[PDB]
Amino acid sequence: MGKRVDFSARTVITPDPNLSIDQVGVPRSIAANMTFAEIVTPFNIDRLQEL
Amino acid sequence: MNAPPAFESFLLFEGEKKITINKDTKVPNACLFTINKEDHTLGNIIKSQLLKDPQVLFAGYKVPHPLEHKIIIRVQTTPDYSPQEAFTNAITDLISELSLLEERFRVAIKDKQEG
Amino acid sequence: QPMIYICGECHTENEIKSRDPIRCRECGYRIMYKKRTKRLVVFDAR
Amino acid sequence: VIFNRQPTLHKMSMMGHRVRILPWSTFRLNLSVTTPYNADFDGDEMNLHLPQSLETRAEIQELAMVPRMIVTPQSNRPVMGIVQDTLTAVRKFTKRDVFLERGEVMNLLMFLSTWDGKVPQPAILKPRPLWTGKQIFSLIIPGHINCIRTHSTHPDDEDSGPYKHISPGDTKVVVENGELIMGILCKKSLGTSAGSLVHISYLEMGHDITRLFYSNIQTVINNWLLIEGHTIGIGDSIADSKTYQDIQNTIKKAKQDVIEVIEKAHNNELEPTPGNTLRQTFENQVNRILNDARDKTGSSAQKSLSEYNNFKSMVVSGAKGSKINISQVIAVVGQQNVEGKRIPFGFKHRTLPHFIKDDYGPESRGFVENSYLAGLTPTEFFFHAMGGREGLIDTAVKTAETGY
Amino acid sequence: DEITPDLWQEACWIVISSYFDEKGLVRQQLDSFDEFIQMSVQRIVEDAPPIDLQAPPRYLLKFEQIYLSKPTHWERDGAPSPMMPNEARLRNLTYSAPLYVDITKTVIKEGEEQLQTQHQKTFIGKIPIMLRSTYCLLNGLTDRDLCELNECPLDPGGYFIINGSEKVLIAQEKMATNTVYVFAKKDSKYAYTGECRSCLENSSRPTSTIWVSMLARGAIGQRIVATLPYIKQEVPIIIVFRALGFVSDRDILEHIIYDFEDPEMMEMVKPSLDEAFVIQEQNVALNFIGSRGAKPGVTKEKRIKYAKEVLQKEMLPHVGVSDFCETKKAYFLGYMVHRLLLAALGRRELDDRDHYGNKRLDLAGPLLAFLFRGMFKNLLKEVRIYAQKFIDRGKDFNLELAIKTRIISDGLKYSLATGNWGDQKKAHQARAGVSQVLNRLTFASTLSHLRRLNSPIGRDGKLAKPRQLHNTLWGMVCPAETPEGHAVGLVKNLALMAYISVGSQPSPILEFLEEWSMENLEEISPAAIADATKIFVNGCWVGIHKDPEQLMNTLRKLRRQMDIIVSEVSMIRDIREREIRIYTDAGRICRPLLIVEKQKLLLKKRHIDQLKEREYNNYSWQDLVASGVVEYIDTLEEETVMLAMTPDDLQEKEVAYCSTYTHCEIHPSMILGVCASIIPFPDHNQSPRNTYQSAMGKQAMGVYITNFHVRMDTLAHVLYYPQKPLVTTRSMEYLRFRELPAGINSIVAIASYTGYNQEDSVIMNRSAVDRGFFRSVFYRSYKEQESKKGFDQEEVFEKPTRETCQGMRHAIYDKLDDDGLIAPGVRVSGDDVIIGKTVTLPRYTKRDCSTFLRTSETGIVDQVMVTLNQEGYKFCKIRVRSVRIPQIGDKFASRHGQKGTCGIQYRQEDMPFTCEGITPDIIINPHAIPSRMTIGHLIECLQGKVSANKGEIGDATPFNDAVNVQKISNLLSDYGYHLRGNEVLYNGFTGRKITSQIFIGPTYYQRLKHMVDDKIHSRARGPIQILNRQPMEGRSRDGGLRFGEMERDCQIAHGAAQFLRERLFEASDPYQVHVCNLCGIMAIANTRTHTYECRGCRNKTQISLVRMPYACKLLFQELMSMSIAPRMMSV
Amino acid sequence: MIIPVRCFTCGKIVGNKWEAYLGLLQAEYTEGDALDALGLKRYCCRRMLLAHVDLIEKLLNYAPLEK
Amino acid sequence: SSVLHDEFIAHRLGLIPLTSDDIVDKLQYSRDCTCEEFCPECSVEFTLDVRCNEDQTRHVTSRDLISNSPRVIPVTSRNEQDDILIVKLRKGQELRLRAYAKKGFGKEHAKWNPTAGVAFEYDPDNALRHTVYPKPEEWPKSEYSELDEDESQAPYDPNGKPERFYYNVESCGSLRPETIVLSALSGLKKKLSDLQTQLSHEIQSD
RNA sequence: AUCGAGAGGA
Ligand SMILES: [Mg+2]
Ligand SMILES: [Zn+2]
Ligand SMILES: [Zn+2]
Ligand SMILES: [Zn+2]
Ligand SMILES: [Zn+2]
Repeated sequence: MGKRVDFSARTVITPDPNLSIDQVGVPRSIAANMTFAEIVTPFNIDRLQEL
Repeated sequence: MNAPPAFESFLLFEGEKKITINKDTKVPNACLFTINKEDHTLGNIIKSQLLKDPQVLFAGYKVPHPLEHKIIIRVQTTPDYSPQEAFTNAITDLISELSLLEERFRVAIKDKQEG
Repeated sequence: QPMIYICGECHTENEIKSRDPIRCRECGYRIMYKKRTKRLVVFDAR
Repeated sequence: VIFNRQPTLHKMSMMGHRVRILPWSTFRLNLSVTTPYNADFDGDEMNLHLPQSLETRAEIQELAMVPRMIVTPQSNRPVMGIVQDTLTAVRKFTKRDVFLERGEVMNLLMFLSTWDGKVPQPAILKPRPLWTGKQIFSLIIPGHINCIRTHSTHPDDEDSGPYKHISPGDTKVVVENGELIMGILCKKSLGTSAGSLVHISYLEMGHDITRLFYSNIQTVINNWLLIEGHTIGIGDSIADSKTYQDIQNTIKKAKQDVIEVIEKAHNNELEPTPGNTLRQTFENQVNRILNDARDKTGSSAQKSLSEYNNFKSMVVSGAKGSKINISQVIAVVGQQNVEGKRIPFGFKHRTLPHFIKDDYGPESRGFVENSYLAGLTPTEFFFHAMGGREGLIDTAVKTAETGY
Repeated sequence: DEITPDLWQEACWIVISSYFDEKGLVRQQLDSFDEFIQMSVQRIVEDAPPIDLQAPPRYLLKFEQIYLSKPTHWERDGAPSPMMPNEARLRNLTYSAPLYVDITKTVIKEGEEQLQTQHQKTFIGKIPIMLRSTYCLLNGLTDRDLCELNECPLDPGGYFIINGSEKVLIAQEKMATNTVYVFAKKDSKYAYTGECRSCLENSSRPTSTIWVSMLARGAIGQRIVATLPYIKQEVPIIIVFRALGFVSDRDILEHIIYDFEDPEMMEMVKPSLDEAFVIQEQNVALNFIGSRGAKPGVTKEKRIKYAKEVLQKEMLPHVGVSDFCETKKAYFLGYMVHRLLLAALGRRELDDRDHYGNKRLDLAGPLLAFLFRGMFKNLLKEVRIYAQKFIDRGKDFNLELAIKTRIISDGLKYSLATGNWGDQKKAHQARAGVSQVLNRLTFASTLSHLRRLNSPIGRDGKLAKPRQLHNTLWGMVCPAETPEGHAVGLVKNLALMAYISVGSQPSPILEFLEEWSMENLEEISPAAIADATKIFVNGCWVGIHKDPEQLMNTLRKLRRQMDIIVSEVSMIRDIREREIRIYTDAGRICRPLLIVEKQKLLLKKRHIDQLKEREYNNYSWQDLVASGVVEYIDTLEEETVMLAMTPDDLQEKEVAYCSTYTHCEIHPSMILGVCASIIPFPDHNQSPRNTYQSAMGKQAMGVYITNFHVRMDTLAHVLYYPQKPLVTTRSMEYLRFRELPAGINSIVAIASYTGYNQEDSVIMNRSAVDRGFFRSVFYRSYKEQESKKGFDQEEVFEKPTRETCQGMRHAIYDKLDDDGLIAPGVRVSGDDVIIGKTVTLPRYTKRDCSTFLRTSETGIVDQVMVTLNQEGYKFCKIRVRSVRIPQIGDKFASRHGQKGTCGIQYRQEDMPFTCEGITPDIIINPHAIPSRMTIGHLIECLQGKVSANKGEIGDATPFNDAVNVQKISNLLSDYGYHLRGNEVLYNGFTGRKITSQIFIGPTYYQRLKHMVDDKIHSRARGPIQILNRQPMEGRSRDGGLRFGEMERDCQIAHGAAQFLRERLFEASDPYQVHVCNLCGIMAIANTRTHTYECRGCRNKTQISLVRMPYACKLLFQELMSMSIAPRMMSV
Repeated sequence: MIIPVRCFTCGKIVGNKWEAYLGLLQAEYTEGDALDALGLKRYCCRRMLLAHVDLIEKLLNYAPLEK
Repeated sequence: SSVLHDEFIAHRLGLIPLTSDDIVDKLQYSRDCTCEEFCPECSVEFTLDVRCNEDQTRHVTSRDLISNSPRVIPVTSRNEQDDILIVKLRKGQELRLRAYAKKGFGKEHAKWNPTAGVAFEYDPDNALRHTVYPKPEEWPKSEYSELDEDESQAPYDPNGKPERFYYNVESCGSLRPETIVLSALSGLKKKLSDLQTQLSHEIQSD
């Protein structure tokens, strides 16, 4: 019913008046640790090769 | 862990432009100047000098995020004038004002030390 | 190679090899400290 | 990403957010979206979950995104509203005597995302061009929504007499065609209640426009508050000598009243009321006297406040605090209760060894006749600690039963 | 002669300082341990019975004397050397001293062939020693001597060092013993129950509880019963009285009812008599008791013997366990019945379970005594078996080999090391939470942990009554300091002048009462008890008296003269009920108070004069107590005391409140504890705020101890620039907060500036932080040891190599030396190696077992220590040093519950500034004040502005009428500032004035241990658990975050089924099984050869692949383990 | 543990004033007059000198690691 | 061997002001220097070598910071105010280090901030009403005020603008206060000149 | 590494 999961992060929260309500400000280390598996296509072949 | 180096507020990254001009399409004769690695120190003076130009209809600036190190200055002028020309004249006027202020402060210091 | 240690009680510089009980030769004290490395560590005065 | 805070009580405790990468090592949140999470920044931590497929990403983007989460099905009202600084500041900003200069107005218009680039005609053209705070909030307000509200300080006998549509106090919020025609905005107009501007924006305009409305209120109002400023200090906790004398006279009269009731009970001149024993009737009379004293002193303190008082500012806007807090800071802290009754005789017929036996007076049984600025006496301090311990125990013991 | 009011604030605090010069803050711990070593161990050894063993020759083996030497340590060569506590901390030794016992073995065979052989100083065990106790090597040492030994002179002691770990014994609350308590349970068969947990003076058995209850109404009337120990059936009280030799009903009611003119008591006891008339003689009553027992002897003889033994030993041991005590036991049981009837008749109040006069604090001494009794009994048992197996062969034996000293040593060591208070075998019946690891995060945390009390009611219990702040905690327990989590009200803290009594023998008091006109209980006739006053001593009714008033006067005079009655003896006269209860036992929390004459203090000005020159004429606190000017009053004697809050209460007033006071407070601020005594103006805050600060002063950074350079603590935070508060209370002078402060005075502005301080957050000055503002250093110690446990496998510190080591990570080992240990001064990043350890195998003949850094730390090695542990293999400790500069997300707090994280940091040009260019160090939001009502924060800010402008330290002592806000404002207006602490500030970005004048000034802020860098964590396909293939738990394990049941429910409400499946299936534990389409049970798949078959159905074609969580496969297999057939049917 | 170099607020140097401050205090100056003699006029720098606890003097009571 | 760890000493050395009057304009930023890590054109070498052999505590002060450049020295060491205290040493303790000083400003770190307070004020009498005192009588008068004591604030000036700004620039020691002001004006003017150069490139590139 | 206990945070 509940379990531990991958691709999760946790840290202290902080105010930021300059984010929209639907935005979350994320550290670069959390974002560098966490990844999203994006499928390659001719639409994104160049960008994904760059990455 | 996540602390940016303190020089990133002042130093331009390679391939990053100091200033970028983008035409504002909402109203005519308006431009957005995105200036990188500057802050309220130049934004406030440039804005306030632009407000002294009667051919300037709008002059404002913002630091979109304090953790980021750029400013955006929006300038709208009258149709016979240009926001780029207004921005240039504002910088020229600020430079002349500061040169005069520096020379007069040198004179005042000389008077104070002498008598 | 020598790995000279300092005594916690007598502050004596004495060499001790591996597979040797940790004993100061001057007073027999059982707690020893390593000396500061010779490597070059740099500090930004910030 | 899904952004979550524990305990995850309702569906608004896990909402979808768009990632914005920023320098330091904390999760940075907008301040309106803190009320749904029940989150404050006193060391709270939150969990970020990254969906790992286009299908889950589309699911979260079309179901759980924060703008889609503005109105809750629990109570058919907004779940997030305008909050502390932005609410105190929008209250101060939409007052009738807020006049902005040309440079200030341009500074604020820099922070409107939904601005058409047209400077509005100032409300005052001569002797000097001045815009009003309502005139700029009208630019913040989206679409052509129409809304009627009333500021918290709206007198109840104003809608009957004349001046109903021209309010002397600038209460009676009226937004027409997306312009704040009149009124001071506050919790009642921008909070999480039903029929507020944020609710009507979400119902008439979409969730995207409402998202921008939240963001624009926050940015514009915070950058104006950089000019106006908001604070609080000792001067806001102080009252004039007349108010202090009135409060002390009220407390002295109340203590004499309680002494009279005690003397009546001691002489058997007190007869019980239906449905209660004599002890309970005496307790009811004493508690009524002391509650009356507390309310009268609180009213005295409240009327003593100026328009510049920052407690009154935050209470009026609804940003934080209540009139009882002002009364306790200025007038009197009041009766301390343990299990809904006065301080019990924990010693033998005594609340403390500093009192005589069988002393049902107000100070013996836990009436704090001082304010927080005046400072509590040692017995008032201990009784107040007892009353506060009751709240701590309640907070720490209700959680297991409610969660189960 | 009299101390006038204008001098009082000095005099009282002078008195208070003298107290803390005499006692300290951990006096209860040291006195408890000292009494345990001086008295309790000897009493336990002597109270054990001599073990008489014989086949013939016989041996008694009587233990007669104990000797506890100083703490020593035995090396492998065996040389005893004096061991210092710091050496114990560094080497992971146990700071214990050897206990030797004198044994006397006399041979007695026949023919008067007697000869005694005495073994002087037989090593019986090792006892861990509390630091700074009398038997500690740091006892009586000067500060220079302690510094010579690398000890902090401010270290209070009061703790043990077990295996290098500092362990502190928490005082445990318990109901007092030998006292009758009449309660009434609403949901029970009994209307009223009078219990008495009885325990003999020198403990040898547990508390034997006896109950005397009344059956709830609905045969004819209310029957009184008695639930005796070791008997599983209620017994009528009349049966018990007859079993004690009182058969006549007149005698029984003489013992129960002392006033025969009272028919109410009579008719309420009559049902019990009517129920017991068939039994009318002692032997029959004893037979009835034995029959109702759980071991009913078939023959009435052994039934009667068992009943005799129960009624003589288990029933009311405190009254006396010898024979011929039936009269005293009958009188006491009659008193229990009398108390029950008084409660049932409404003539007495039910006793309050929460009254601290009814409680006792089980301190280090009496707790170690419980352990020592159990352990010495086990030791004597083992000696009995060992000696028996030898004398059965008819030959002598060596007691030195009979005494296996590991019982006492390992028992005390284990119990103090783990906290499980009891035998190691009974690890579940044992009660944990005793003996916790001493908190060394800040000096306040250490002091509070050493003054910590515990109510073992159980955190699971949701009844608020034991958690409530009782009235009787006044002066004994801090009203504020308590954890706000699940242990609200259960974990408590001593008030500053609170002293837990250590215990004393009632012998001199009883002897004086004998010499005085008291009449013993066996010599009187019951008819005298009516008008006379009972006298109880430690719960035992010892006699009666005729003039209780002048008896109390005599006893109070005796105690105030330091005569036969010692200071800690409590003497309560209940007047309405004529008892006089005297208590000398341990665990009674009490506090000192100023005695009051007719309406005057006995503390004259001469005492203050002699106290002022305390350092010359050696006139101390004890001379103040001996002068009869001060008195220790316990919670139970406070009920009979009339206190004056201040000597101003003793003034004659227009309407006198009392005019008959008996005592006075030394100062009311002493009701607070260690951490609440740091709050300035706590009487101007809401009490929850004071509790939250009392909890948060313990996470504040500072200098936790002066000798931190030599300690190898696992975690330690030291602030670069600790400051004493500008605004302080007069109690911190004794907490030593001025010598080891835990914060910095920050120019704080309460303002709304940019919105980055909203909702309990702060804006800090980046320029101040650059200048060392709230900078700290974090010290982390790693321990390692190379074990040569056997020739099969041995570990060793040596620089590993890629060619010989097998489990060698890709991280580089170049930072290590040939000894395998990194050197100090080497900068080490996350995942780096600090100790190169290799273990011999049964990548050949040695595997890598190196110690890495705790990941994502990035410190510098502070120092490396090498020594030998107790058994004597090489042992290393490496302290790594990491500078923590405050940043966004770090938690800060004032002393008023005002906590918050750093929202953003602005440079000095970006912060708002006053006309004189002062920028705030911190900006906090005004919205944190109104709901919280932390007016103490504002008054402290204003007082701090005055203090900084005046060059003084503000006095924020709680109850001080010489300091109010108007005085502080008038003072501040003299320094050219707005009297209310406001200033015109300018916007740092634009330089324009802020329309609203901001409230700014110095406030003492604290940096708390909770830094964001120790909390930030992320995961993307890391390690998984072995049992269920799900992410690990924790940052340290690189674990994943729990998507719990409530998250599942939230996403169900959202309707996000694919996200729910991603979180609960695909991001946790994806798995595949092969199922038989016929029986639905997991089949056998062989994907390499592609052969799938179900052994059950004997098919190999109808198999199906099923994608299920691994936890669900594990569940189904654990169900098949239970003979359940969960058949996953795919059709 | 040791007197800071700069004032945290303004950045004025206070590191060279601790010893002079102590010498003025033993010269029977009041703390306020001593702070006035050293030229600490802003209450931030007065905070720095007035609230400082010289812990280094206690850390120097322990013998060093090497003789 | 001192009781303060290495980063403590380093941080403490960074905050010692060094006389920068004529040398700061000549030195280059190490970013701009075409040398290796260091050279005399972009940096100044300091050496410190102290050992407490005597029985009294040795005060390692800024006077012990020995420089290779005579022009760039600790301010207190310049030829009264005592020397800044780096660390106190006990007999047998020793501190030997080698520092390099660089060119920077307060945006990067407060140690490169030359000011010990910048008092800035305008409109001492609240004539523009940029502040709104709830009780103007309660507030003290500015040192630059020109009002009789009965008058609390100046009459409101509707046509007024902020002019006449009052400054008190206090120097930490590195630069002279007038050198701070002159260098500030020059630096602001060069910021604007560089901005105008980049502006011209952006305008002409379009 | 596991298990337990304890201390904490929200
Ligand atoms: Mg929180
Ligand atoms: Zn040695
Ligand atoms: Zn099958
Ligand atoms: Zn300063
Ligand atoms: Zn160079």
